[PDB]
Amino acid sequence: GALKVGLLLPYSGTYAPLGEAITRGLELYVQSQGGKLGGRSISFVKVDDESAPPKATELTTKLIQSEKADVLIGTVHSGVAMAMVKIAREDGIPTIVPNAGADIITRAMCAPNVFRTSFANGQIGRATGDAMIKAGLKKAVTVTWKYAAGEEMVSGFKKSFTAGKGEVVKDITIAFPDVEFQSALAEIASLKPDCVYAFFSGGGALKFIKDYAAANLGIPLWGPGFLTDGVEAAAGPAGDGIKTVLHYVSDLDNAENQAFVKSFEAAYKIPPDVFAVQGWDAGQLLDAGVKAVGGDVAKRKELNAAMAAASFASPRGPFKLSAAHNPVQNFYLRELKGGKSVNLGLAAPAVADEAIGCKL
Repeated sequence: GALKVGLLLPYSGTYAPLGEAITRGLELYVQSQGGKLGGRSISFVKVDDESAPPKATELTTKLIQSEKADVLIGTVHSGVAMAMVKIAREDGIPTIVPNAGADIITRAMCAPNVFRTSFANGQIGRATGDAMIKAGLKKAVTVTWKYAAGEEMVSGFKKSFTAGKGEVVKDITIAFPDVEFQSALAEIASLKPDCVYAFFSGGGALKFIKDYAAANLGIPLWGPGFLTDGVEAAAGPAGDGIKTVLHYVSDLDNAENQAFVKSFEAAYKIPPDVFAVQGWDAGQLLDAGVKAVGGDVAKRKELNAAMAAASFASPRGPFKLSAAHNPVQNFYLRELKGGKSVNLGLAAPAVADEAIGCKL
């Protein structure tokens, strides 16, 4: 029969476009392989997590127990993902996290069956802060949503910004997923920083970019690249000049990216963003696992071990995992210019997240 791949993703709410992009990346990859992974037909069982941590346990249990998924792929929101991984790590089902950056997933919750194709929150925050110090910035205000991902990406940023002798004069938070930003912008003006570090993503990021530009602050905006990915065209001139750090830029010139961008644009009529890349690579990682067991997914231990050792070309570059199963990959400095992010050069080379707490 078909291999049942459970997809726990946001198909509604604020992160619906990210769930859509990840699903597109994964489906496009399966199509690129003639509709199979490791010889097996694929059936996607798509469960909407609503980016709602209170539902995460029950939805994960539905996928593992009631739907009898063979593989679990999810999710976007770090709070949902940490609850999902808490169950999945005890069950043993092969599990791939295609976005959620929660630090714990490849730290204390690391497990032989849990893999990530995206990033860790603290690591990307650190890379962004270090790029800002290298740029000569000294006095930051941070603004983000009040949940794990925002807290962790701000924490990483603050560590590298303050190690570089910068000062963070205020951390402003907004309830998730509220998009009333004007009072935060007035506070930012009053604090007179030399930069702002922001984490938002999806339509909330678009609104933030628009509102920030309309405030006429004369202060440069920075963030992890989630702040701009997927919203570049709609942001228009308000986006121009925003600086970000991310593990993907659409202009990367390698063969895998060129073919992927062409295939994705032909299918969906927009460029792929980082979320689509992360879904595509979840497909490549699963393919590696299923091929190594000749399609026999009953061989879970062997399938998971093969994924741990996998390496393949990603649209990013060479893909490989650390011992804790997080990607080891470049982070690029980018600027939004002309309705797309362009590569300004390498911000961080490919180094393994410290993985403190990951035992075995």
